[PDB]
Amino acid sequence: SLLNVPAGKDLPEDIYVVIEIPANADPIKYEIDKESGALFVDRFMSTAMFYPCNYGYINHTLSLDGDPVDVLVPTPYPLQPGSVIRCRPVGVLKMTNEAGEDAKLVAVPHSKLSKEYDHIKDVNDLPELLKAQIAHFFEHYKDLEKGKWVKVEGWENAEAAKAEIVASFERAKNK
Amino acid sequence: SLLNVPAGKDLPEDIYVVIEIPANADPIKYEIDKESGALFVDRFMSTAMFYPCNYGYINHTLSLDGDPVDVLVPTPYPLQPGSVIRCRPVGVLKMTNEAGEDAKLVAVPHSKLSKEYDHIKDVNDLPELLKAQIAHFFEHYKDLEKGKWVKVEGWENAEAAKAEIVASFERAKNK
Amino acid sequence: SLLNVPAGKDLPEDIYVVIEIPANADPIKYEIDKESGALFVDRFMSTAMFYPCNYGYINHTLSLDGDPVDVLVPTPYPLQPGSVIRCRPVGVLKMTNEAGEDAKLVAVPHSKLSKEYDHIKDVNDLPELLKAQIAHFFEHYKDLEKGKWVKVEGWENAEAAKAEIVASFERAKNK
Amino acid sequence: SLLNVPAGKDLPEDIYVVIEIPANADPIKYEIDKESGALFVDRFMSTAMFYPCNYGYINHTLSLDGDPVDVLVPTPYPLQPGSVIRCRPVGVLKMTNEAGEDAKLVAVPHSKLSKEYDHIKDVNDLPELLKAQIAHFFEHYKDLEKGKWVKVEGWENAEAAKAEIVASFERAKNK
Amino acid sequence: SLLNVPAGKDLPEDIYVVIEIPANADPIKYEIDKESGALFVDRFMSTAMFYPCNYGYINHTLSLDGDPVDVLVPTPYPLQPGSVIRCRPVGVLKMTNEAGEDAKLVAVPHSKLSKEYDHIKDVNDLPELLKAQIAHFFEHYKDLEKGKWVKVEGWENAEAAKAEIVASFERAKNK
Amino acid sequence: SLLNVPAGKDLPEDIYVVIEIPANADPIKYEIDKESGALFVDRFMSTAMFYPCNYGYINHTLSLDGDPVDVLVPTPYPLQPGSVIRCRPVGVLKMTNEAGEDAKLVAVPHSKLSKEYDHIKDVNDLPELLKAQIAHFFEHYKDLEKGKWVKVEGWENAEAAKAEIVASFERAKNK
Repeated sequence: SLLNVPAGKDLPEDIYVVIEIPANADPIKYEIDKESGALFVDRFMSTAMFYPCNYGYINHTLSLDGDPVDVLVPTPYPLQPGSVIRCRPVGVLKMTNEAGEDAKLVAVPHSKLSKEYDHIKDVNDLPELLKAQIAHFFEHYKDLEKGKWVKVEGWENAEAAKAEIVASFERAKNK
Repeated sequence: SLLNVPAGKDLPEDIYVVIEIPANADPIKYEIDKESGALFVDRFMSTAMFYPCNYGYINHTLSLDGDPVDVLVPTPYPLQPGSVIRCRPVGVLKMTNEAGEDAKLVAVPHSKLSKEYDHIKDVNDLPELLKAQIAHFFEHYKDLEKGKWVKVEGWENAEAAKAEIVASFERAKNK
Repeated sequence: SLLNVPAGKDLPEDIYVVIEIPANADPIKYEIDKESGALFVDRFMSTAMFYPCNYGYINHTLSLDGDPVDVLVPTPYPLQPGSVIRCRPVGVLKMTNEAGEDAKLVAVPHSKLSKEYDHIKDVNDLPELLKAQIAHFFEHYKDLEKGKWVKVEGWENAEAAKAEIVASFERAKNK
Repeated sequence: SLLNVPAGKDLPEDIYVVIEIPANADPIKYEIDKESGALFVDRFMSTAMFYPCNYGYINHTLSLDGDPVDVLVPTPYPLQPGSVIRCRPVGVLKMTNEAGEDAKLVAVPHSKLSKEYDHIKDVNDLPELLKAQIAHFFEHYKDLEKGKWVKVEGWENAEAAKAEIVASFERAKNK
Repeated sequence: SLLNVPAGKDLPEDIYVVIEIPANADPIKYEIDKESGALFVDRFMSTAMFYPCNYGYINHTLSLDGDPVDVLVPTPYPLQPGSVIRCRPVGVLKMTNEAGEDAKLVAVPHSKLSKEYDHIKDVNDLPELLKAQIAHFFEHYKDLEKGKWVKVEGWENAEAAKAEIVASFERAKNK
Repeated sequence: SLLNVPAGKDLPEDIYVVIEIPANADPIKYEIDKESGALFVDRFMSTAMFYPCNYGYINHTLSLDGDPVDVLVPTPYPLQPGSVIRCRPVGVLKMTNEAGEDAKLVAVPHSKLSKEYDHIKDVNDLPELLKAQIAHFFEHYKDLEKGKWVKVEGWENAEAAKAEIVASFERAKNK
């Protein structure tokens, strides 16, 4: 099952992200259910907005807000929902919604899948336009969602990204 | 697995439909296998016809013809094969093929995924064109299938739809 | 799971192929992981090339090179990653990479899915253009892959294809 | 403009078809307007049906029903609306709607675009399934169109197809 | 050419909209050039946003801001860039950018293309969600465009929509 | 028409490329016809290869081999056949086929469409992978084309690219 995917080969620099939502997809937000492992429809987003990158989670991790660390994963072509990609974390985008702190890591395909992301070691190496586009996306994608709201605190580095993976991996191994 | 998906949170008005065939897809008819839970090719349909809605089934249900209640689920964007959507039943389309009675429910996305279908409580609230299109589809999609044939008896209401879900859920819990 | 799919109903003439890569897809090479059964990204291919047919494997088989018999499966429309298709083997394309012998069978949809492939009994009945296109594909798709290289030895018949399925099925039942 | 496209290089065996509707497209019926040459929406078809082949017309031709000879053009990949393909006529499908006689030729890509259709010289060489699929399509695509109706008289040979191109080309050069 | 398309058959209730940008398309903003009639790239929008409807213009019209009346045209399936659709105006969305007043009409497919929009006579009959989605789109699609900015004044009725078509058609016939 | 598109606003650094083939498209090679301006099918390529970038030509230019300077134009999303993009030339890929010298320029979207390509001034600033992918493509896309063959001489700089645009623009204004 998707529930038995390792967190990574070598955490926190060598991790697996379970893809839930492909880059550039229609605006359906899917979630792996932690009970069945199946792909569930969470909602049909009301804005005319698309995820700017592939969107998923690291298995066996528990972020401060009670669920797995979310990850955005840029790729030359959109991935399949339910596929697992080997990645390297490179950066984190801090935000608050109406559940508190909810960081989104950014991680690039690992060098064994591809050499293309090898120049990207830290948050400053991501294209400006891509960072601006991502932030705008999480700023606005819920604008028409009555019970929901989001505030974007800003970008941090790969070491802040890694420390979140370790803290969330440890917290899953007790709680 | 897809085999451990509940029938619904609150049957028969609050159910889960396991998607097998997306709206507007190429004409490949897929089926979840009840042994592995994998998505199997059932056939390559010979007509130049597409499913007018997403097409799947309610798990843990057994309809008179020896398999799960089939459901059609209209959505603003096509869903992924193997995804689970939370829905409300709204209507039923009665038909006979060469296995007897084989109803197809129609159910709309539940209000928690979306407000868009909230005005649709019963069969009369579905667009005319959509009902006519669906009926035409099941009338004709097998026209070129030598061993197979279909007759479309007509539309019934949400209460007829719900009573089929309850009767099929009970029959799965003994047979 | 995909790990409990039978090898076929009646080997070697009646087999199941687990689809990993759809015909005409973006150039992402996916692999079912034999540990979780999930779909994993293996790499982002560097050539501007697409798989000319659907690409997968027969479960419960072990080819000389330490993994399941690979299969190419032509279909009127591209299949979904992780779907299982019932097929008949019709031919085999022999090649060496930097792991030795790595045949790729060709198999067509079985007559119960479709009548369209029924005229194809053996390797000579496949369109010339399709065989030439496939061979060119495996010749070149790795051209830009530093550690990797491929040589295409040529086409053999359905009986050579079947004997490989039997030898690989037997070898999985001991090793 | 599309209005200055020749009828063919060497009529009736070497012709140009102006594409209006791609194979496998959403069910929007487009028409080149003979006044502007622009692509106009003619209607949104109500059936869940797709054109089984690319659909267009031969320029400078006038069929008995007051407009250009319609052509269906099978191709390995769908064409762009408004593109011109060089073809060879191979067959004709006779029908009546509520304007009388309205044949649809079938023509395959000419050998200079492709060798793939070179084995198809006459109507008997087209796949059975394709002929059956096309006929079913024109039989039914208007079923839900109140003012409209279609009857399918059947298949004729390449020489009947060519004689229609010549008669329609001559009739355009007087009327 | 697209430059010789009439404004409508019977203005202002029966008009032609020249499509420039399909509903749900990648975020490339195209423009017909009034010199050649060709489709030109105007820019690659920086937001992760899609046009919620098809987007074009009425030919032979000049709006206060020095170019043709812009129109949004909802359709069951996305249209082709450069296609002409027959529509009925139903409503107008008023806004200011850094060129002043720049209304966008909404118009639905005319009854001869389709019966589906026949219930929509005025702005109040458009789905709420669709109006909210459109307004959000024009509010935000330029957020990352340095020299550009937009303010959304709100919705007006079909009679306000028609009077704009007449005033813009008259102004094109002198200026 | 597409025949009246200028060569550029300010040649050779500010040019218009007429798109013929979108990035990542099915393998149909289209050509604008210089007689009608329509999009013609030139052939259905036999390899399983896709154009790695959008592919078109500069109007009013005549390259040594008797037709317009060909251009490859990388873009965040694939363009429409027959659209015109404003670009800046950045590099040239020299090759011989069986008509002699047939350079392909590379040009990026001009800064007014987008800021994304602004860091790319010369051939060395294009991603390595992209240059390698393009060269591999023109090396191999004709491998199965009996009468045709291609040899790839290599990359030159923006000044070599510009001098070709000027020489080809001058040669069109006499010959």
